[PDB]
Amino acid sequence: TVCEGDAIVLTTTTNASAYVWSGPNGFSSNQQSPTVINAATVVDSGKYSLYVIDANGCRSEDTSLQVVVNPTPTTPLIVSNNTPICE
Amino acid sequence: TVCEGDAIVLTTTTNASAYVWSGPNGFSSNQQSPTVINAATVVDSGKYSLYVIDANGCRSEDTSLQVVVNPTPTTPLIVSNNTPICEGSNIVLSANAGAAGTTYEWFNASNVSVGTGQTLTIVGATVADAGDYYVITTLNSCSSAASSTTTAIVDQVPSTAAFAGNDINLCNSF
Repeated sequence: TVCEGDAIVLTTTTNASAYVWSGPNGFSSNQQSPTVINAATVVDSGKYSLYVIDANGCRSEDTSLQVVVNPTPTTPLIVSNNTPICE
Repeated sequence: TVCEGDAIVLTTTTNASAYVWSGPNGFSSNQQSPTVINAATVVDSGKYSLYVIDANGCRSEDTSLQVVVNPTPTTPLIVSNNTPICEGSNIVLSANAGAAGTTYEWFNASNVSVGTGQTLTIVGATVADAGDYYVITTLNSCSSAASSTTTAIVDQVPSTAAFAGNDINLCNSF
């Protein structure tokens, strides 16, 4: 779970002959450590998945990670300004 | 259905050996979750389709999604500016007519609503009603950029009384 504008990092720790990653915004990678989304936005929310190809070419089961990106609040306005006052 | 400038997200939920997506602006993808159109425009309107290739290479039937992008209204103009008024008078500002169905909302200098319609009337206006006004044009849940800012002028009745000097009395002079 990250705030909008922060980075989304999805990497794995196991060894593989190949990795296969897939996600919500067309995210795709084949490396132990995929390119990081440096300034994530709300479209990056969702389910990401990864399965590992071993040394002899076999494909283990699908696992997953859920990513949540919290939207930036809007810029506030100061509306009331009871400013012209005496000490 | 989205407003122009918003994002179009077309993803599926089923598993596949491959996906095939196609759409109106040359849109194409083979992933469960295609790259999102982050700021869609009117050319993105239309019929999008997707069919799924299974594990053994067979192709299921075509299904579809209709996407509608509502255009941004034009930036409104303030045309009439009955602004040079004395306190107690009404301020009358009026926006140019837009597309049929256009909703007009007026905003104060402080960015708060002051009323709706092509013509904004502030009745019994006072000095606090003087200053910046702008117009927002709304259509089909889309809103355009604010109009050029105009200003109301509310004059105060001054406290100074008229006063002439004393009488002039002349001998043989015009």
